[PDB]
Amino acid sequence: TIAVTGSIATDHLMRFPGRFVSLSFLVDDLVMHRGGVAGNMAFAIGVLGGEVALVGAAGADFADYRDWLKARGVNCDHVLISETAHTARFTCTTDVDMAQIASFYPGAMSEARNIKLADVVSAIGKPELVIIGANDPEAMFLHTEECRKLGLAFAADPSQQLARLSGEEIRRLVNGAAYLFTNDYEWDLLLSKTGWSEADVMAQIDLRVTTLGPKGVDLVEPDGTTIHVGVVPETSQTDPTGVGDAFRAGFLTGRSAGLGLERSAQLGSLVAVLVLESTGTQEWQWDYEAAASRLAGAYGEHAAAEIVAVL
Amino acid sequence: TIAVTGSIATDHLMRFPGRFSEQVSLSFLVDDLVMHRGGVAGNMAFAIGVLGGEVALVGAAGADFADYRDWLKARGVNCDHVLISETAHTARFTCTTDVDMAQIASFYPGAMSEARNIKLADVVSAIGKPELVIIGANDPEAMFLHTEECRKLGLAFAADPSQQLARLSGEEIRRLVNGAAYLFTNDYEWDLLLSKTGWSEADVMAQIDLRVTTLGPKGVDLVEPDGTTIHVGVVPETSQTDPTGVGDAFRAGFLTGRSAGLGLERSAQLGSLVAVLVLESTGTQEWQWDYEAAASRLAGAYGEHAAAEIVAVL
Ligand SMILES: NC(=O)c1cn([C@@H]2O[C@H](CO)[C@@H](O)[C@H]2O)c2ncnc(N)c12
Ligand SMILES: NC(=O)c1cn([C@@H]2O[C@H](CO)[C@@H](O)[C@H]2O)c2ncnc(N)c12
Ligand code: NA
Ligand code: NA
Repeated sequence: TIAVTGSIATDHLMRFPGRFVSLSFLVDDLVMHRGGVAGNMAFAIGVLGGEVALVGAAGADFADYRDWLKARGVNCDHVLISETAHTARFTCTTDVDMAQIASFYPGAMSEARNIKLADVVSAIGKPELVIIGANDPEAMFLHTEECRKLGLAFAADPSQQLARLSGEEIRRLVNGAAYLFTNDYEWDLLLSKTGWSEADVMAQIDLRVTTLGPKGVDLVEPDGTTIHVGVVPETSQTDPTGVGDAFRAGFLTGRSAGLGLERSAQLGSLVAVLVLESTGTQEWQWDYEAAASRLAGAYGEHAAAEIVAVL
Repeated sequence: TIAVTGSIATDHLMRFPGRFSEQVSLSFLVDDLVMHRGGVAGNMAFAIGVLGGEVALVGAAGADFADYRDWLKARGVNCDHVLISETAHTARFTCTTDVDMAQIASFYPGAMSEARNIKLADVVSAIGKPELVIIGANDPEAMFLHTEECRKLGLAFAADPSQQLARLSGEEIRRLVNGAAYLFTNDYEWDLLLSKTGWSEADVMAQIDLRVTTLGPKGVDLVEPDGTTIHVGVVPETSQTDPTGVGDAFRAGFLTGRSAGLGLERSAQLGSLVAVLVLESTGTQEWQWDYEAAASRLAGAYGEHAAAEIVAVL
């Protein structure tokens, strides 16, 4: 079972038909969707048939979201429901170039620091992997300390909170990680803020995964072995929100089904492009045949057959 | 009766405890998020009603408007002529304000776009000819059609395009100005209006009865076509919090003063008071009217005579 920690949110997503003080953008689309990094990854892992538990804090409004997730197989037992605060809110405007200007209001997310992974362990067993996703900062640290304490394997996934964290806090999130997930800009920011070199980082983790936007993804091992996977090319780009989360979910679902690194990253790339081609982060659909087809088109029929075999 | 046309909205207002000046992929971690009644026509109707004026709100909202409607009617606002869309939701304004009161916002029109289906002749028939029609930021075609109708039916109007000025072409702007009893803008909007229209300052003043140009912390200018200029400094703030709706508040206070028979300077002084009260609250309609506090801050800024004269007509 994969335990996903991180934000649970409502995403308010708008489209500006232009290209990015007193800035006002006239937007021509406004939709509200289920969101949060842990929401998104738990949803995708559940849709692809993995065993997954969502671990984070939401508000009393979470009931409908809860049903949505449970219908896809997500265990939400260990979602903390705040007595007073509302579920976090992400407000984002995306332009023609897929550039984005956003605000994030934590709300109930800040109470995630009150969750003890020991309860989840006691309730479902030791997880195969804990994803330490963008969350209340103290929660991210405490979750990581607990994984180290209880000997749980974890993925450091501090994407959107990296800008908000100090160098020392980042360094405390990385050591011992089975995986480090970031995008290339975040990778450079992590090196800068931590002062670590590339080699210093790779000495502390089992694998670095660096997404590269349209240039795909690198999976880098501490001995320098590098797998580069190009994207599943898009046909109808619409909103980039949640593409990183989808990639991580697909990749980790593939790993949990026993696929190798390259095959797992190819599955991740497929889920990523499906989210890119949807507005909300959890609005994509899983279609076995469409999946087989686009995997084959990008990566070859053998790769596609192997991937769809484990789903 | 003052007829207020323009946007009706829900405002989603957030505070960034930083500076946008310091900043493709911008994310602001905000420490406040509140949802409030909004839209320029909503805001000006609300303020005019709170100050005791006769006012009708004329614009388009969604089926969710019922609570808002009650809110406005309890303050004296006639909402009979709000058009409720069968399908669209009330417009949504989403705004993040930084420490310096700078702002980054998105506006989703929704039902606002149906305002072009409103005919001021119906409102005239139902309440009589308005004393003044405020042509506030709205669906662009609605702004044009409302202005054409005011000219047709001989209604006195205020050109108040503010936030839509950036979205309108020069020709559309020129069509909104001619014949206006008032032109309201801020100083940046005034420069943009001259640029996009190509008009000179004199070309504009030849077509309107009065220019009102707000200047942020530098107060407001009221300029007549013969160059007569009244400068009114602000009521100085004590607790700056969110600038949303400060312009609407000033316009409401000023026009309520004019409707109560005050002169230009006294009306602008009342406007300045309502403006600072909104500056000092988060939502645009969250301010409170306190007779004594009003008298006091008017006197502090403008002198005891001005304050007594203003509070007399309220
Ligand atoms: N841009 C931000 O600051 C954030 C956006 N999200 C979520 O990240 C998801 C996309 O990965 C969206 O569904 C959002 O809810 C966040 N989650 C946690 N912390 C944050 N600072 C953000
Ligand atoms: N920034 C924008 O583009 C707009 C903001 N508002 C409203 O303007 C009010 C403040 O004057 C707020 O209550 C908003 O609902 C608007 N109303 C009409 N048109 C617009 N383009 C805007
Ligand atoms: Na998306
Ligand atoms: Na305000």
